[PDB]
Amino acid sequence: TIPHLAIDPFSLDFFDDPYPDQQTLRDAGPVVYLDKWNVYGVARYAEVHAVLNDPTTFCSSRGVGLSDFKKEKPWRPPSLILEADPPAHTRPRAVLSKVLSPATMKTIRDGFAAAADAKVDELLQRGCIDAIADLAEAYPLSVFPDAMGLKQEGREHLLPYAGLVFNAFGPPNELRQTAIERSAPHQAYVNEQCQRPNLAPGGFGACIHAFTDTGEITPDEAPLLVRSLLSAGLDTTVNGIGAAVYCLARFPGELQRLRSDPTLARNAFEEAVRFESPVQTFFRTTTREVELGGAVIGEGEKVLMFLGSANRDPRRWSDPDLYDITRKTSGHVGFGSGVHMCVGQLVARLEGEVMLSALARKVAAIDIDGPVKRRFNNTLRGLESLPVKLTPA
Ligand code: HEM
Ligand SMILES: CC(=O)Cc1ccc(C(=O)O)cc1
Ligand SMILES: [Cl-]
Repeated sequence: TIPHLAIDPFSLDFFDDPYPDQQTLRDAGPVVYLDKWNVYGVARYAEVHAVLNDPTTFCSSRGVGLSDFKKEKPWRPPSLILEADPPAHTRPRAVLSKVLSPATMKTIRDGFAAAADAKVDELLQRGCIDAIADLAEAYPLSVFPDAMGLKQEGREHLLPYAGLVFNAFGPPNELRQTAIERSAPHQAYVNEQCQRPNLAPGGFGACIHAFTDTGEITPDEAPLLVRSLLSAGLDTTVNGIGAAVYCLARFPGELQRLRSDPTLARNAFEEAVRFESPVQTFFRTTTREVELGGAVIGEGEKVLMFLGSANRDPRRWSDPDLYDITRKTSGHVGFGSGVHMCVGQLVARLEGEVMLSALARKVAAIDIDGPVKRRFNNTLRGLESLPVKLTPA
């Protein structure tokens, strides 16, 4: 009753061009079985959204990667928010929610916007730059580590650690084994920076520790919550901003609409999140026998959600393969959905908005003028190099 497919969603060929395989995954049925990894898969919007909003059946406490925490030991201590279910998830979620709250955005916006405007002006003086190294990575590195309150020493470990984190959600393929092997130096740095003495007062890290006074988290939980932000707060925005620039480079008509109305910056970034879905997939584990799309899934089964496929499902989106900065993007699952929806989504959107604002006001054209190279990761979709020429407005 359930179609069995041999597609490896974590193969380089899949990363290189996943859209044909994603349609095959959607059209095969509402629920598929991937024989390559012995997991169930859902690629349509309806089922993906349903699974995300059914946390008591499709839990996260057994890991959101392929590995089942009930069967294998996690490569690192489990995340207190991402890899937990209610009610354990609730209070740590509230702390991060308050640390990264709307009120908090008010304190960082001006600095974040200034850094974006300055970076775009700097890149315009160069002309031909790498939109990844010089923009997608440079800007987040210039604002987020400081917003966390991190020291200068050791920041070179931040992106390597993130790449490891997101590769480790995948199956035990070469990408994951290479990332976990000899990762101790990255882990030692991050875990050290998670301790209260190493976080500058006023930053996200210190603010997390400050919440230990309230009873919402204990002092020994605060380092693991800081670890969450250090795991998810940087690499995500790199591929998010990189996706937006990549879209603007490929759709000149949409860059021109953005130029004509810079207030579309925020929704231009949101559409890029839908269009590219920098976070491609996550797993859930069934806590009981459950019927999904006419298929009966047993207990303790892994279920792979194709967030990117769901964001391009023609059953839900008109012209899903078109970048449209005025699209009504509400309902896309690029940030998740339900109790686990991205708690850092205001930080991501703030970075994306202010960078696209800067481009909208300062740049007239973005032309790809060099070899484009894709960056392969079991969970993240993004580019390794994006040579572009920036024409000043
Ligand atoms: C474009 C940028 C980003 C994207 C596309 C993204 C995507 C996501 C997604 C899809 C989830 C759901 C995970 C799941 O359902 O298992 C999630 C959760 C989470 N994200 Fe984001 N994220 C981004 C940026 C950030 C930032 C900037 C931060 C922190 C500063 C962050 C921190 C977190 C945390 C802590 C969670 C766990 C939430 C929970 O389990 O309740 N992310 N993110
Ligand atoms: C896209 C994204 O943020 C996924 C993610 C979320 C939380 C954590 C964590 O360490 O708690 C790690 C990864
Ligand atoms: Cl770690």
